Amino acid sequence: LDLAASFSAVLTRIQVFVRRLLELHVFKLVALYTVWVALKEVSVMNLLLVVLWAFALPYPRFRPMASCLSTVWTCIIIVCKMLYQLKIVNPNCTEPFPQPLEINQSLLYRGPVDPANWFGVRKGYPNLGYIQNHLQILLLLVFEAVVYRRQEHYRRQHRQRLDQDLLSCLKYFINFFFYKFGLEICFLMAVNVIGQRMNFMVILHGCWLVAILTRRRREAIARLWPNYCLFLTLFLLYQYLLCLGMNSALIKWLYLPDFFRAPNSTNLISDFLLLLCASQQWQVFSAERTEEWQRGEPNPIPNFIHCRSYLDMLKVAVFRYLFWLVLVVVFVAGATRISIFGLGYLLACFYLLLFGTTLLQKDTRAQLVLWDCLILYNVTVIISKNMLSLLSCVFVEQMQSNFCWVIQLFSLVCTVKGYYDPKEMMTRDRDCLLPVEEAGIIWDSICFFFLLLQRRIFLSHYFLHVSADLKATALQASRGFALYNAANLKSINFHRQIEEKSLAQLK
Ligand SMILES: CCCCCCCCCCCCCCCCCC(=O)OC[C@H](COP(=O)(O)OC[C@H](N)C(=O)O)OC(=O)CCCCCCCCCCCCCCCCC
Ligand SMILES: CCCCCCCCCCCCCCCCC[C@@H](O)O[C@H](CO[C@H](O)CCCCCCCCCCCCCCC)COP(=O)(O)OCC[N+](C)(C)C
Repeated sequence: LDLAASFSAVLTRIQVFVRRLLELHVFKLVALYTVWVALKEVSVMNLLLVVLWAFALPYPRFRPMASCLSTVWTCIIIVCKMLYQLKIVNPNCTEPFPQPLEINQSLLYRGPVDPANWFGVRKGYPNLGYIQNHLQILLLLVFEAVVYRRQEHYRRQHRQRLDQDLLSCLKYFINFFFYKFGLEICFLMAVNVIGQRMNFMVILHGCWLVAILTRRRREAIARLWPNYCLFLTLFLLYQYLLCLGMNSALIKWLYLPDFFRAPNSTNLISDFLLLLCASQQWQVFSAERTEEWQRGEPNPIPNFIHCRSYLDMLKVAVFRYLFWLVLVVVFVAGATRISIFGLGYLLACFYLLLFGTTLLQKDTRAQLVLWDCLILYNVTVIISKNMLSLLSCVFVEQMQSNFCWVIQLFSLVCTVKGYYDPKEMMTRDRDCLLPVEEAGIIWDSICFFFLLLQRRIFLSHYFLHVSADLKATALQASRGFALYNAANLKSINFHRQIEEKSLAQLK
């Protein structure tokens, strides 16, 4: 029974660790699922719930009452939906003759609505699965309460060690992965929403992201973070209100409310994720975890290169052999997407490949200057692609069959589903050969991720010791040459002796 006892002990340890996982994620799941349902089913009640949650995430003091109100509102919604499911209600559609004009199925005119249009209409056909979503939300809230109660019961009843082993470093990252990486993660979330939407709203996001980048010292970020969080929550609320209540495609492009085409609300969830990260990062950014906190001698562990441990080998791989991987990724991103923006990628890759050694020899100042130049170019191309996404709506009307070179040059094509689709235009041959697989964003984003990671490496002391090693190698090269000459001389003497002996034997 010793094996059974060991399994029971492992299960108890896993359960003890869990409560900790539930504290960070339980909150993330409750904020995320309600917003997902609210965007899935637009409603006035959903709008109120979303607004309350949106305010709750950036500010902690509003969390208690918001959590209290969540279950009340969800119970109210469930009860009122079951009440209106009895269909005891028993309830102008004037089509235009010839300002917005359309011919296909709409919602104002071409369909009968039992309320007016400005409020979401709820009717339960199945009457069982049509109210399941709110029930699931209530169940999740109950689970969260149960978790808190269990924690209360366990309250009443019942880093410097990183470098020794790889498992210790793994534990440290699991504990504080977000502590030192939150800023980069929220930057990546911003580019994620920008790539996903390709609307006018994400143009606003990108302009604000460049404003964040240009103040690259972290104290300016400290000054400007609360304003960004307030802007983000107000913007999300505004977008939800706009969703609830001239070519058709162009109208779609700008985020606006049209009965015939309604801007997708599923995409918004991605924007919400960005706010969550920013809000979470902000509390950490403010908190610093100061209650934990977990050139003579600023480098306690200079000797990664020697490699006495497994973690040392992984460390040297990260701090020494990742710059060239960055260069390879830059080249791949430039070459795979044949638009004229990867030509800049190719040129940058060539120059960096040629001068990487002397760049590493340089002090951090010029290195970060050039690296910031590269990152700025990358974000510029991503913003330019999102801006030229406007040439996806007023595209068929003009660009096709005229100014074809323009489209081939900048690789104009739509990648979002909120338009017609790729791989259909080629059916008609308008003598333009639309590049369908060409335009994309994932490679630019991944290059952005690698650039930020390398920039972080440059700031770290570890690179500084590696640079010292590079200086030493640059000094040695001449001695290496002389040793090579000595080896060649020894070999040639050996061969001469063997040949002479053979000739003597022949004689
Ligand atoms: C099926 C699909 C699978 C897909 C898998 C994908 C896997 C992706 C993995 C991505 C890993 C990315 C690792 C990034 C590590 C960044 C390290 C880094 O930036 O360190 C730098 C920082 C420096 O400290 P600071 O507090 O900033 O210093 C104060 C500052 N300088 C000041 O003056 O104010 O912080 C530090 O110095 C901390 C140093 C930590 C060293 C940790 C080394 C980790 C090595 C990881 C190796 C991974 C190997 C994986 C092998 C897999 C094989 C199958
Ligand atoms: C290598 C940069 C890659 C990203 C940007 C360009 C990508 C394509 C072209 C790549 C050419 C690389 C070879 C040219 C390198 C010149 C040397 C480089 O180090 O210049 C440094 C920095 O020069 C700049 O990086 C010039 C970069 C040229 C391209 C800038 C592109 C920026 C984004 C917008 C592009 C818009 C194109 C047009 C759109 C309509 C200056 O060195 P240093 O004297 O030690 O530092 C001075 C710091 N000061 C100024 C504060 C005193």
